[PDB]
Amino acid sequence: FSKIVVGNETHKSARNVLEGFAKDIKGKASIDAEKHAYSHPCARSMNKNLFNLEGAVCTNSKIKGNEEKINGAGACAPYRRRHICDLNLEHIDVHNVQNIHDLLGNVLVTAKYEGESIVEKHPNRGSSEVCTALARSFADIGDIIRGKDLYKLEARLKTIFQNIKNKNKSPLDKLSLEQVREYWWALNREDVWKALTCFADGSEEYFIQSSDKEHSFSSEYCGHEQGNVPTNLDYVPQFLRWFDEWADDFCRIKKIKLENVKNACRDEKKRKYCSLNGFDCTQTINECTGCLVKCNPYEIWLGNQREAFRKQKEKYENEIKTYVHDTGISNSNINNEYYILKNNNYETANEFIKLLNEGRYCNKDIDFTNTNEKGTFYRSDYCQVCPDCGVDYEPPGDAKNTEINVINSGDKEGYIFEKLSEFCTNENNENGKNYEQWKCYYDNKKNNNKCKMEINIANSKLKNKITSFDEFFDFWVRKLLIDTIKWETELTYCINNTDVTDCNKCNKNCVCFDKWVKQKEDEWTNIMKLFTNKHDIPKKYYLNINDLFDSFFFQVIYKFNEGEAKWNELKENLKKQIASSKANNGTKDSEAAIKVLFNHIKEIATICKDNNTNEGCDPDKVISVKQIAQYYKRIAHKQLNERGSRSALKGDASKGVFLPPRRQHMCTSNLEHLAIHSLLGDVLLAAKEQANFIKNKYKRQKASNGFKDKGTICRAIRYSYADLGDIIKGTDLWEANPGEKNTQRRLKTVFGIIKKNMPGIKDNQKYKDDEKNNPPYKLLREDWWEANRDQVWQAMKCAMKNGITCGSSDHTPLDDYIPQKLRWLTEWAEWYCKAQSKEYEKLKEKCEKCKAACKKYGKNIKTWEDQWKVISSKYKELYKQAEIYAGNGGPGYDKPVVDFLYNLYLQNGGKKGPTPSTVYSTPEGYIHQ
Repeated sequence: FSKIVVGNETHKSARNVLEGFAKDIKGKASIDAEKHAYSHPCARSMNKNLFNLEGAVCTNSKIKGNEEKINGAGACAPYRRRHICDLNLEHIDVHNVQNIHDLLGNVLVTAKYEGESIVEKHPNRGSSEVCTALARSFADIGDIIRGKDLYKLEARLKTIFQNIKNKNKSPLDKLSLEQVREYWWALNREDVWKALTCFADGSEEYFIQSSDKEHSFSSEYCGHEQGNVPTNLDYVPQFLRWFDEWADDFCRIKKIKLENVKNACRDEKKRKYCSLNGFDCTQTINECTGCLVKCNPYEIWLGNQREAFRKQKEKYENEIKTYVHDTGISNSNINNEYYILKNNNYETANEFIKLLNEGRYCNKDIDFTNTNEKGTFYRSDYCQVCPDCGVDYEPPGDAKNTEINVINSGDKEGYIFEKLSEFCTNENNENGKNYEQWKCYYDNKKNNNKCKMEINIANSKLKNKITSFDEFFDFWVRKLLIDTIKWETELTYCINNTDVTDCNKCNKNCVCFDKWVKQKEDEWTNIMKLFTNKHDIPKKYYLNINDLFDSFFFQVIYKFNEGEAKWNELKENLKKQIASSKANNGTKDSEAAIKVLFNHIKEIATICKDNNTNEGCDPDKVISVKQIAQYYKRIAHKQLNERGSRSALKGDASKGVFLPPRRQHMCTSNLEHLAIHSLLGDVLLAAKEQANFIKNKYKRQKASNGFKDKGTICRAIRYSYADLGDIIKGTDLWEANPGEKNTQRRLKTVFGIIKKNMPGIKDNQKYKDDEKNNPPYKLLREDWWEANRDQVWQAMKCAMKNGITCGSSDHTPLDDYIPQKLRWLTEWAEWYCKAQSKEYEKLKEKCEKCKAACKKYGKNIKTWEDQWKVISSKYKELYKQAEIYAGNGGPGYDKPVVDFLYNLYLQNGGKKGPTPSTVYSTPEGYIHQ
């Protein structure tokens, strides 16, 4: 080795300035810590190298210190952080670690293995890059140890340090726990460093760019044999270091991906001049698919990095306010060992970014302050549509001459929602910029098939466009595949449990998506109207293009390994159908592949909307019971994706305590009237019948004279739906009833049958608890419901479509997630209010005779109030149980009710304790909003 590589021609060198500034705090830390001088892991990433071309992780569930707020507080973790050989740290027990040397044993061992992993995986040497990575790792090791790591072990480590602190009070009795941890680290930095650098070439030296003229180098093997740690990064706040490491990954990856794109799109040799969408421009009038295959994930990757960058930039400013202005409390329960850089004028994110720009890999066409058009974020000049030049029709009589409505998403930038705009905003702008109206003169006897634009709303500056129908079709399909990926990819954020606060942005995005899906289904139908007269599409317009769909999209499925198993299921379903075509050139294969793609995208739109309902959006402040229900639903969704498969459990019916008065009249006779399919059939039947029963109960009470309150009927339908789901799940309150018992008897019978007969679930260890569940088959039934609950709701609203509508025209109520005891308390309170109102008016309508009526009134009201007192008492006890668990961190730190109330409590002001009374601390908590 002993070579000179990895560029780095210029200075500024943010790593080195931050590494240097830290020397003064290091010196301080060294002295005060001395005052107290007295006192396989890689298996998880064994096959992962450090330089894989992946973006940063901006996930709130993994990274601490990212406010659930919209558009800010980012601290996106680097690839390396995610792959640290820390399984041996996870296995640290409080019981086992007693001594300061026990901590060192575990840390030093981890450092030796981490060291080997980092150096062995690097195709480098001849540069400081390998030891730079070790220094970055060293600092994260210290952050983990010290409890300052943004990325249950932390609690164990704190417990261990508390035990050390408590066992050896002197001299540590003068210290906070944080000081004890910091000093332990400071005292042993050298041993940890030496362990980390054990695996190194002699030619490797840790290097600091103190200035463009002053160059400081460590001893042979990056200081392994040196009397000091050559690096001060551990002191550098993790947020700052992550921002710097992030820039190196961005710099490096962008350059690699960009070179791959350039080869894919343009080459003077052989006159290759490809467009963004996979077309050969200025060609003679196949190969350019490769341009599309690489531009698509490239643009997406840059968009994700753009967001990561911007969110971190905002966090920088927030950190500055916290420690630079330092007003009032200013988040005092933290130890950053002083911002310091305030006096080096790094109060402005832009000053910091200029410093950061000269990282290892951007140090030479990247400018991180260039937020203008065509900045580092903008996609290659090559990833654009060629404007009809590189280096311009007549109806066959009455032969299927039809005009199709076309929504053209266009090509501009990422963020499909904003791109669509108008379309997403409303139906009023369907005749807007993205609307195209095409008249396709398509014959099945002649090949003189052309499509013309009737109107241009985005093409108004262009000559009227006329194109061949087969190309038209190709374009339409090509865009559907591209748009599919972009919608699905961008909405991945919304699908995967977006905490509890970002409702308005996803609600708007999910609704646009579904409108878009319906629009595409209609476009598909309108295209098929030209061919369904025969159901034999001439080969020119049949497959040939849809066939080549696997030329792209499939070639990107493995790249976008974000959907994991779900994308594997899609690929398999489409693969089977396309394989049919490959084996047989013609056979209704095209239509089938498109139907598969639509069923997939429709399912996502349903899932998206259902996890972002209108009732879950915001109207200490009061948080609605519906917002917590949305939370539990998001959990159920995630659990199903991990446990089983929606495709495995979703059926198709075309193929197969004081009890509320509504429940007292619920139908269990649907059973008296593809095991999952047979079950779905029986359920949908019950759903429609009960909805019809309720309508009739209140049809007789629809005289529009004191009967104008639509809420009675809406609520009855929603409560019935929720109770039905609980029956299906098999988790209810109503026992000792033959109707209910027979229902549960058959329900446990069918699910056992489902487990044994149906595929996939036939043999999953995940589900091999049903025979020992309480109730039996609880797990499978809950997942079945999660998979089939929308179909059930749809049946009920269909039954009621010609009656009084119930809230929103779309989405499904979250009421099946709200625990039944809480649903019944709410219902009874409303029932009592109505019952009491009726007695009141009779009394007022009714001198001695009114006094007698008053006594009768009081008896009826009292009866209802006493029943209420009993249930409200139970509420209070379950609420207190939630406080009891919360005071110890929560459950494991009516129980589902308790679990529900626990999360509601915390959202409304309670705190996860190792008297914050709020709105839901009382049974009356639903009254004053």
